[PDB]
Amino acid sequence: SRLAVAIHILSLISMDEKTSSEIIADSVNTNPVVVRRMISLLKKADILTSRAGVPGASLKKDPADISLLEVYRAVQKNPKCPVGKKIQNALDETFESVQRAMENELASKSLKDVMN
Amino acid sequence: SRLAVAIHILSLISMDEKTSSEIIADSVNTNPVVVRRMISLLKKADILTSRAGVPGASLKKDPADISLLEVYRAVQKNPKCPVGKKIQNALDETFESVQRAMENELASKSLKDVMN
Repeated sequence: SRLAVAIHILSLISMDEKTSSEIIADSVNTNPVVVRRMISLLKKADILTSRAGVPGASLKKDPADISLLEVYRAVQKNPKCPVGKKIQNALDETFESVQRAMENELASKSLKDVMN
Repeated sequence: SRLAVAIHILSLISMDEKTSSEIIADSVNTNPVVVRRMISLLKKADILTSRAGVPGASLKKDPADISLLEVYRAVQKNPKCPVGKKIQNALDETFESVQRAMENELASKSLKDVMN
């Protein structure tokens, strides 16, 4: 999951130590292209602000105001018979109920919530 | 997801028409190895009983007594720094909260619930 990697990244950025992306990948023990990518997305989602002429970036807001769900989206990625299709629709909506559930927890926790 | 495929399969079996696995794959428009596999698992999970000398199989219980979660399980499949690991643990448990959530909806619906 990219969520986890996005979380480690954000955690370290929490400390706000002008930590470069490289160091983060090292510290996170992950490829630094992934890290930079994750970081462009997070910024694209305005979760992270950057201040060129300064390595890395930093939280646009406070960790207590950053939901995991909020993080998720930012890094978020037969049959033919008529009967089959029908059922398909049933299925389709259920997966939306479970989906909303998944999504509802992620909105319950905060970045701060994990950092402890 | 194998859950969906497992659901289509169970739905048709609902009708209990001595439907062979082949026909099911046809009807479901999926490979018949997958179907048979899914069907061995479902039986292994005693969701489906079989009566050799009869194509296909059938529900061991009533559709209203078959939770999707119940179906799910049957077909259910760095860092080095000390800080990283810590966070890992935080993450680990959260994913268990979301997980339980996912799992809690699947237990709310029934096979019958989708068949309508």
